[PDB]
Amino acid sequence: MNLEILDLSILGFYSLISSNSFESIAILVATIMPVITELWYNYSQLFALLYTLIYVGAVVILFVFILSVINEKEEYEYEYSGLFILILVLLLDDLDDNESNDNDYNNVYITDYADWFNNYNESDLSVIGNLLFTEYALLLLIISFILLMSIIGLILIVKKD
Amino acid sequence: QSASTLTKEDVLTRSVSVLRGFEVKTKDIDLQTTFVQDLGMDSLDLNDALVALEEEFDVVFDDKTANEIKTVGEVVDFVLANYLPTEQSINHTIR
Amino acid sequence: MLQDLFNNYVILVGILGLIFLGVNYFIVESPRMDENNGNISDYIEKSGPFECGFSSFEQSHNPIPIAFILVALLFLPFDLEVSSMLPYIVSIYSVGIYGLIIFILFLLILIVGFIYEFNTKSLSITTILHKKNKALVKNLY
Amino acid sequence: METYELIDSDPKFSRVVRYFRPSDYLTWALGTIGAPGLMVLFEKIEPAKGNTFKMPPPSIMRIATTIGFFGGFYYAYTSSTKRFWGYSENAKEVAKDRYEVKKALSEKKSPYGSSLLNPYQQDMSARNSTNSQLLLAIFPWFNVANHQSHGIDLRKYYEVRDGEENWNFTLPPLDQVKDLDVAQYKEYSNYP
Amino acid sequence: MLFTSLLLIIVYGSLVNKSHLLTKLINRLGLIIIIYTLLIHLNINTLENLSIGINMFNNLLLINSFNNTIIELILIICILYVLLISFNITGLSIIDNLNYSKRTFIVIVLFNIIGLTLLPLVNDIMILFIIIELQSYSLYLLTAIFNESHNSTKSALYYFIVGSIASFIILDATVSIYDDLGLTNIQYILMYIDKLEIFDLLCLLFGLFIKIGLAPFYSYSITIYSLSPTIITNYISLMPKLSILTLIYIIMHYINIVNNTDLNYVISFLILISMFIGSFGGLNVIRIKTLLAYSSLLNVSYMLLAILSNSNESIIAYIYYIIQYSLTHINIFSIILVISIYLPIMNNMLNVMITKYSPIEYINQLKNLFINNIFIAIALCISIFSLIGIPPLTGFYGKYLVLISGLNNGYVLLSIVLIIASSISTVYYATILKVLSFDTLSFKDIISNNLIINTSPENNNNEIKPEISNVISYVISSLTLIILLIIIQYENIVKGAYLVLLYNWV
Amino acid sequence: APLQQVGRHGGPNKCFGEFQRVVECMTNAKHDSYEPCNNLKNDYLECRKHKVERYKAFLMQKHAEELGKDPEEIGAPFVRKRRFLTSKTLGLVDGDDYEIGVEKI
Amino acid sequence: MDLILLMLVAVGLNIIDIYIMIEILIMGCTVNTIYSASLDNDMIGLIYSLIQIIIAGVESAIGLSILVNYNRIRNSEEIE
Amino acid sequence: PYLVAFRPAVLVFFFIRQPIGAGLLAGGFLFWQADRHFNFGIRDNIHNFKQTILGFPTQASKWETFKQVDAQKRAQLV
Amino acid sequence: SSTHTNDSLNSSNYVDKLKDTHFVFENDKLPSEIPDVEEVGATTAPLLSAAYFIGAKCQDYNDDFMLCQKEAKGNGPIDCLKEGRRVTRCASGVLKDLNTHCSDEFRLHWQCLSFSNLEYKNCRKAESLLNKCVFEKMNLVKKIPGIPEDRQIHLKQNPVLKPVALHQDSEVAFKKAQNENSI
Ligand SMILES: CCCCCCCCCCCCCCCCCC(=O)OC[C@H](COP(=O)(O)OCCN)OC(=O)CCCCCCCCCCCCCCCCC
Ligand SMILES: CCCCCCCCCCCCCCCCCC(=O)OC[C@H](COP(=O)(O)OCCN)OC(=O)CCCCCCCCCCCCCCCCC
Ligand SMILES: CCCCCCCCCCCCCCCCCC(=O)OC[C@H](COP(=O)(O)OCCN)OC(=O)CCCCCCCCCCCCCCCCC
Repeated sequence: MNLEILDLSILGFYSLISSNSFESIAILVATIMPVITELWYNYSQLFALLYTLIYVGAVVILFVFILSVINEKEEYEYEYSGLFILILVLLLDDLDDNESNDNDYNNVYITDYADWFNNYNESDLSVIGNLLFTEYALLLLIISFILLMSIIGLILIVKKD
Repeated sequence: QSASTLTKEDVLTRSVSVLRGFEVKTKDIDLQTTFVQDLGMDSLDLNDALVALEEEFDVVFDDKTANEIKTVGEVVDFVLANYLPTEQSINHTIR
Repeated sequence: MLQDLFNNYVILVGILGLIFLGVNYFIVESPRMDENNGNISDYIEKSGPFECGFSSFEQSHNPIPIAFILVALLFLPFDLEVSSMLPYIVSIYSVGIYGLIIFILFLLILIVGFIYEFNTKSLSITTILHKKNKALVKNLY
Repeated sequence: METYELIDSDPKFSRVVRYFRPSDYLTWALGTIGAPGLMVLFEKIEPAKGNTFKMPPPSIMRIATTIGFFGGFYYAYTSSTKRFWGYSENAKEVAKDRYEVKKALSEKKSPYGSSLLNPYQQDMSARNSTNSQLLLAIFPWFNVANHQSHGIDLRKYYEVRDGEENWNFTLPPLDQVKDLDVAQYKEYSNYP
Repeated sequence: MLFTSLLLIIVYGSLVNKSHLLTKLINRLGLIIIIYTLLIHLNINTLENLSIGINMFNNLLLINSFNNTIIELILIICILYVLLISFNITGLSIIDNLNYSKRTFIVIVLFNIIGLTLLPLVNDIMILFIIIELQSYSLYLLTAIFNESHNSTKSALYYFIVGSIASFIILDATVSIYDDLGLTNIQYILMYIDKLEIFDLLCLLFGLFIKIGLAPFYSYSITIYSLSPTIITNYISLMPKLSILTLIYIIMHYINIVNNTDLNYVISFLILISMFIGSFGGLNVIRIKTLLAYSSLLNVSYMLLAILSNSNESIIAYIYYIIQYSLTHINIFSIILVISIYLPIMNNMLNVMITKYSPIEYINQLKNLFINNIFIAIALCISIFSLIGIPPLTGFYGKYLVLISGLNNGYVLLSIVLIIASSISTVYYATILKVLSFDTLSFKDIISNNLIINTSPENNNNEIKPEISNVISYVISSLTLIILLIIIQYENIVKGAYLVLLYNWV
Repeated sequence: APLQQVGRHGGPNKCFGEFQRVVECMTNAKHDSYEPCNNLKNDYLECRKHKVERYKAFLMQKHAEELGKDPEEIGAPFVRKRRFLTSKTLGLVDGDDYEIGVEKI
Repeated sequence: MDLILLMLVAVGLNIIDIYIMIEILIMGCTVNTIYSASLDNDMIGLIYSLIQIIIAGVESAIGLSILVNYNRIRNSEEIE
Repeated sequence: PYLVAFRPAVLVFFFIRQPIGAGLLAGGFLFWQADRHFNFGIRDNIHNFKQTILGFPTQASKWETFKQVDAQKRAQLV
Repeated sequence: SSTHTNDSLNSSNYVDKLKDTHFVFENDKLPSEIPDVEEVGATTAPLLSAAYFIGAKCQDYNDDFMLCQKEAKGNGPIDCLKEGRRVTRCASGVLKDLNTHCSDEFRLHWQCLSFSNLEYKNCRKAESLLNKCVFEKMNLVKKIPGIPEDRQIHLKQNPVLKPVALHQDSEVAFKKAQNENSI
């Protein structure tokens, strides 16, 4: 019983009914959490933790910006919607969940055959660091160049003087 | 966006409706209708009408204007010249 | 590496948190057993906000100026810098001297932004009010 | 197309600087003093403020010289690089390069020199640094490693050219020269 | 040279005291840096050596003769732009001090120049995403450099959101290609050009089409260019098109290997709509920068017809058109900044508000320029007649070469439409000329002691004081005569375009 | 030549060999056109997605359905729960059907 | 349900809600990259995935700063 | 793995706050789980209808191609 | 490295549930044209204890099998079946000898490894007794290639890293050999 379906259905229901900005940043948290958990199992545990390390810090900075901008607008603005139409919209979106139309690729399972040739076994993060600092060191240096531009960019935009 | 959308006829029409909710002497109100004589308003009755007119158009008469206004037409002229829409939040305009 | 034991712990932790709330909801005596002031949803004098005794203006959705907003924004580029050091942590030996130099040059670029922040004084707390002494001068004729 | 002999497709940083001609230092010096001169020239063309000439402050002159110092060196570095690539007349550089390589070969030493980088890193470093001088105007990147991917054959250093008979250099076979790929994989084919 | 000198300028600017004079002198330092960068690039990069194409930095970047020409153009046009902020444009402190107020002006420009030059050189989908964001972020910062301006910050907010969506589309296209093939290097992808979904590259072009204001995504570009200051609009409306169009030509060069007819029709459909909006859009407008934004959209459509054809004549057409349009773009905005000194001073109906950021904001503010400055008015007239396409100006040959590539490749519908669009756009082009000169004979016997230039004090009443500074006037004079006298050296310049090869060889 | 298809341990993965043979064929001077390398390109794409092999499995399953063959009679035995990879299923001589320990290795 | 542009309703009616939408959209591309890289056993795709996370974080900081200054300008009299 | 611990709390708090809204979502979730678990084939039919109406190669379309080939190959042999 | 794959057992059953993993068995043996071989029956701990003894005894067969793989040009699994069976029999012979000549010393070593996280540094006392017994009865010596003979870590007198908890059986056996063998 894939419980990931139920969690996404609940998340999608609140996306259509979210009114204030606080409910929107809560939607973002309710989006990263299914991504991290579904990454923690199945595909990649490494990037599930990397998503938590980086995006959670961004969420707090996002949240503290909301406290400086909320201006009573959505605390009294009315919304109409309707319970019946919201469920109908979510039901129709539930009907089609096939992102690809290659039936053979989606219905036939495959296996891999492991080999003992790799006596030197290390984590994927070490291999990423091996290539990032040697093969693609230019990308790493340009990324630091972009980070430098952001630091200068933030100061000039925000600082009054 | 932030600009007046009033007209002399609409302002006069709503000014008459507000003034007809009081115990004025005459229901025939035009630009030249005076508060003191035609409407029979005293000191406090006139100030009640002025504040009531403030609530309708979301404007605030200054002290000098309110202490010297005589006719309804002067009220209409003040509303046209000074009315502005209230500034909205950042989300209302750019979204 | 088997993580079935870990999964059971995570399940228990989630259930454990609900036990604390469930116990508190089922242990407290009913309002009728207490002074019987009714449900909390009606006791508005209790469910209202706390303002040290005196009620004040209700500013729940008013804007809140933040004097460290630039420090908050500068956190994100520096957080990415620290995160980008993770690949070098577990690959320090394999990259050898070449990766060490690349890792130093990576930090030598971000140190320019660190120097820029030091000179621009962008880390200081911003204040609306300023305290300046005024020299008293006499316009003698 | 004016083409000359290829010396080194990825010359080392020290090799490029050593092979500087007297004109290369001359262009380096002109770049160093040109940038302060341009600030003087710009003020003469149109003063920064007012209508009369005003010398730029010494603080501007100091930073302008530093900018010109790196600008002049980069220009000189590019000019010397083309001689290794063969895009420019390099008969002086060919003769000097051949003498150094033959001397290293006679000593059973690699002309490229010993390296701290393993076989993968030496190849990786060459890929990053090769032809990087084409973007030297955008951002710097230099060959500061002793790799073996220089786009030349050491066999061409065995043939004797004019003016080299008196060098009296004896050249052993390449398989007996240390720190060469053809003389490392003796026991294992995957380990040097 | 750029990267090393940028770091020195960043540290130096934060150390010295905050003043308008130091900022202007630092701007001149940035001018020297770009000039030194041009000299270094010309010393090592030649057209003949780069004809084959040379890989760099583990094949992440690939430079050829086609790419090298645009890089040289980018450096040259950036030099002419820095002259605006490195020297006086009007000679008046109340007007010129805006350019000297922000110290990070020269720093942000140097950041963007690095992005602009490297973008056509990208040879990997990973570095493509990195560089396109490096260029995009620098444009957002420059749009928001005047953080005390409500319109500047609003435009940057609009620019950030639209560009971020385009970046997502670009990232989504590259990720989809990686999923199909598993490769990130473009040359490796070219091995499977016949086995990957070629419409995924159309998704990549859609993201690039947004960043150049192509229809139907034109609306944000017109709004941003009109609200942004004239000194900022002059840069952000031209520089992104120099690099992205060059990259689009390379991508379309790879797409034409499989020659997907459906791909061409979709791009033709967008070009057709852009010519309609570009021509009819500017007919009813009152702002000069709004008019130029529609003019920018129309001219990009003309270049895209050459790009879509992607033949030998297209290389000649695109290289010539992009060079001459940039010179015309600089000349027009240079004149607009200068002529602000002839604005009358009030001493009111319509309650017109003019700010220091955009002193020239309406087309009718150019009235009586024929009387105020006859040489500047003719220089503007030559530039406008070039945009129209009147021969033998530079603009005619640009449209002449574009028509050659379009009709040779069978784009009969687009060629006829582009000529109808040219005639429609001539209406609003002629309106600028009408405002300048059509009332000269009635206002010749008029008195104007209330102009902005009249507020400038005299030195000694005997010095012949020029109304315009030496540098900006000389640039206008040089660019105007190059546009006018292109027939003298037209044959040799096209011969230079003959030698610009994109893997043609033989 | 940049590295592509690198395994999780720094070496070539399963499909690098297919990719390497494609590059060698395309960059070989003896070839006049890229037609001889077409078969090598299909193998590399088959290595990653196995789309043709999955299609072959689709036909075999569909063909057996019309013949009335039971899937459990011509298929391969499988276990869905890792804790039930018992020693009886593994065929051990004294194999029991009690569940195996998979909590902590 | 996607072709009728249903996602335009799921996005809230605030400027910061547009920012959240962009972060989710970019995050979807990164998840897809991790999905392809993990199946292929390709660390190059994981290098791409890490770059996309770092670059997207830079984009959020720049956009927030513009939005912070935009909100500052309206409440900038500060006469008190 | 954080959703594992969070899921009991959010689900309980969902029904406590919106019991009817949560019931419809949970009921819809369970219905499509029963359809897939009991092999009722409701979702498969919708997927087949979508592929047929949008021009996609369908399960029956792929099988018909095999039948045409099989008929052709058999005729060639005989 | 605990990265999830499609080639072996993953970290938890939740990964199996998301992947819908089927643990598939095959009931068919190798075809009769391929000669049958006796598979090695040693588990992880005995194999790690005898790793250097298999290498010393079967070095030429290990190299020949691996040289067959490289020279097969992608057809390694099929072509090198003959070379594979030589390694399996040679490796089995080493384990058979260890169970007939050094069973007490062999079992003491790999039971220490099971007691100490299968780390070589934590079972030096048991390994030294095993190494001495194998040399005196099989003429096989543990050797670590690429380093000088005296700089081998297993022969180091005072290692920096030592086991936290002593193995009592190893301690008793080591003392029984110190006093008796070295009088
Ligand atoms: C983790 C255990 C402890 C937390 C359990 C709390 C359960 C509440 C629902 C959790 C979020 C599920 C997904 C919904 C997205 C966010 C929508 C939201 O705004 O919160 C729902 C909450 C319900 O109250 P309601 O009145 O119905 O909504 C307002 C109607 N105008 O309306 C509210 O605004 C109240 C918000 C309270 C603070 C919630 C902050 C977000 C919590 C996220 C943590 C869990 C991560 C997501 C897990 C489920 C993913 C689908
Ligand atoms: C002998 C020399 C000949 C030289 C000229 C040759 C061309 C002649 C063209 C003839 C057609 C235009 C002349 C007649 C149009 C009159 C327009 C008009 O009367 O009103 C506009 C009309 C709406 O009507 P309304 O605004 O209510 O006016 C009151 C009418 N009783 O609005 C409409 O309904 C018009 C239809 C909607 C707009 C359609 C636009 C689609 C494209 C039209 C073609 C443009 C092609 C441009 C190609 C380059 C750009 C791509
Ligand atoms: C289980 C239910 C699942 C339902 C999934 C779809 C949800 C509802 C969406 C409405 C369907 C429209 C989209 C259909 C797919 C896109 C069109 C397409 O690709 O063609 C498919 C359809 C049949 O294709 P067919 O020829 O039979 O087979 C292909 C052979 N090569 O060819 C068609 O004729 C489809 C209809 C397309 C023509 C009408 C739409 C275009 C004209 C109106 C445009 C309105 C919007 C304009 C927006 C323009 C923006 C630039």
